[PDB]
Amino acid sequence: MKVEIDSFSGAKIYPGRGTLFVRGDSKIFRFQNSKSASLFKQRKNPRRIAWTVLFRKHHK
Amino acid sequence: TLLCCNCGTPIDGSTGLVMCYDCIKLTVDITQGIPRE
Amino acid sequence: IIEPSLKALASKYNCDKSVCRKCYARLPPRATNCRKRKCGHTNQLRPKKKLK
Amino acid sequence: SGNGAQGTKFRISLGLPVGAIMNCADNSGARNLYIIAVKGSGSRLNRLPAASLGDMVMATVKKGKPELRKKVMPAIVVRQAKSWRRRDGVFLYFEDNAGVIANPKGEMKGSAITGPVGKECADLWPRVASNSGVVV
Amino acid sequence: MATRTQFENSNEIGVFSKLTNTYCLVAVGGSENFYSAFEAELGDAIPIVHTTIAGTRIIGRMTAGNRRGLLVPTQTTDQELQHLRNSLPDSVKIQRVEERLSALGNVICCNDYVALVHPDIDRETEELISDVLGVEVFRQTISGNILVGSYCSLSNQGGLVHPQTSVQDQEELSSLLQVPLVAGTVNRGSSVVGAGMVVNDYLAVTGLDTTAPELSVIESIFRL
RNA sequence: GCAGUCAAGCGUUCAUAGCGACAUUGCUUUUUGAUUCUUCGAUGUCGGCUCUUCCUAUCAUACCGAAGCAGAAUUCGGUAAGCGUUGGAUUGUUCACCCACUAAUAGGGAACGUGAGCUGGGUUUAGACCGUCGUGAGACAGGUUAGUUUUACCCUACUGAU
Ligand SMILES: [Zn+2]
Ligand SMILES: [Zn+2]
Repeated sequence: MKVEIDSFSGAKIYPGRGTLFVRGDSKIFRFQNSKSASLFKQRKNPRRIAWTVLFRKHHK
Repeated sequence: TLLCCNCGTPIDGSTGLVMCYDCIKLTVDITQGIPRE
Repeated sequence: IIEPSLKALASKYNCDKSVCRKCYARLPPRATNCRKRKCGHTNQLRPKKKLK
Repeated sequence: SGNGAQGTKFRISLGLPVGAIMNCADNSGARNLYIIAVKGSGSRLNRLPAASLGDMVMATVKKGKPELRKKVMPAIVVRQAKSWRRRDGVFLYFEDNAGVIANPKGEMKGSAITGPVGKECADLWPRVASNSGVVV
Repeated sequence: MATRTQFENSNEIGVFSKLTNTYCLVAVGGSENFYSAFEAELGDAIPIVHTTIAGTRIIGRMTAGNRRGLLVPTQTTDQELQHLRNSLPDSVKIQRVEERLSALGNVICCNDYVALVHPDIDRETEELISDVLGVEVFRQTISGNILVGSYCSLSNQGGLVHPQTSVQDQEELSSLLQVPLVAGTVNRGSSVVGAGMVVNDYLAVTGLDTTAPELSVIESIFRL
């Protein structure tokens, strides 16, 4: 049993939960929930979304 | 530079082709399913 | 191995039979009528074809 | 299912029914595929049949190489956008419904497949797996 | 020599097997007939491993290996890695690559010395190929078909390509790989030779429809 | 439309493995014809959507029998109606034809099931156009186009509730 990480939020994803997405260039995206899933489809950048790990790590 | 892969001896072209012309003429048929009278 | 005696023994049960013309019921070779009600106990029988 | 299919596939959410137009992913010169019917389909009143990943369908070509089109041919899907579920619980979905031309025995027509391909089709049709570079 | 078999009812052996000069791989799908066709002409110096990487039976295309290394995709799990590591000699190093082209056996046509490879592979992946397998790489194509490990079967003794390969292409590739080639087919016209069969130094395995005209070429090109 | 008896004769020579004369008896109302018996101080008249049930003269499925039934594949036949019997192009269409899947894409009935259940494409009012007929008004079961589809709160039935 292995655990994954969301590509948008950097949340640990346990087995059973969330969708996955394979883009035309084959780069694969995992989404812990519809929130990150839809913020990805709206072309938002995680570095501007306050509650994400990328934001919090750039802001230190 | 291939072999006829049915009989073997006919070295044919790589324009994109299959077993020897005699082999497709005698063995293979694509007009079945019709009466000739 | 064939054992033609056992072949003739086998023929007693699967080949040495008659068949009714109407109901297609198998019957003994020494029959006089068919033994099934729905046909009519018909005296119109025929033998089974073994060869050909 | 055994129109040259190796094993038995688990069930996948029926994404693309008849009337659907899915891209083509091979180098056969076809640029789309209009599904008309499905193999292994079930018959229920007013239920139009449907095709899932890995399934084999009957298709028509609507764009490309006019020696191909105006005739029916078998096709095999390799991507769908409807989110299905693998038995490890995860859901997944591509961004485009896409298929491939083939013969009724499972052999492909082209020589390579652009884009990714589903595990659930590659395990089932080996010739597809041979002509594929990316499997998920 | 060349045996003939079927995995379940398929005449495509390179899809479900991966044969090297020191180990072999098979898919767990029954058919003791299919397993005996490997166990028969082999010694216990070549260990066979029944595995299914990424929950798949398509191992020969999803892997590419040599006699000193094995490359596997990022989709196979630690359980499978460990069943491989506990069952394969320690003379090889296994590495779970982390790149896009998951079908390694279609994009790599490798042997002990040389490796044809797909063009668009990462430069940090080709260097890992050289590192692990201990091989020099070449990245062009077969004859326009960029799936080298599927449209070209290859050994150190011999090599085989598909029947669209120009003679200039054959001369060029035979010069680069330093092994003679020849452009035939297998399983009655199947251009996909890298998958329709599998070969070693002293062994080949094809499908039951691999006829004698094809077996003759297979036993002429690969024995030498 | 279906069945049974005579079956010339065709069916490698081998009257029923099978197909078919001459006829002959005779069935069903699921077909036309005929009657005018019921409705002319309202039985709402085509088809389709929906939904249920029944029949068997079985398309498939199950089990058997026979075949110029080696196997495979088919045909015929017996019980058998438990379960199922499609998606679509054109057409108002029933009917039909064609494409495709399918185990199969069998036939039929219930006031030619079913309009206070729907729809209203058609037929079947008045408007209007063409063609033919007619001196003319006007006719055509000929073609085309537009054209209001009502009520349940009662009794019973049914579904559920006291
Ligand atoms: Zn030939
Ligand atoms: Zn009888």
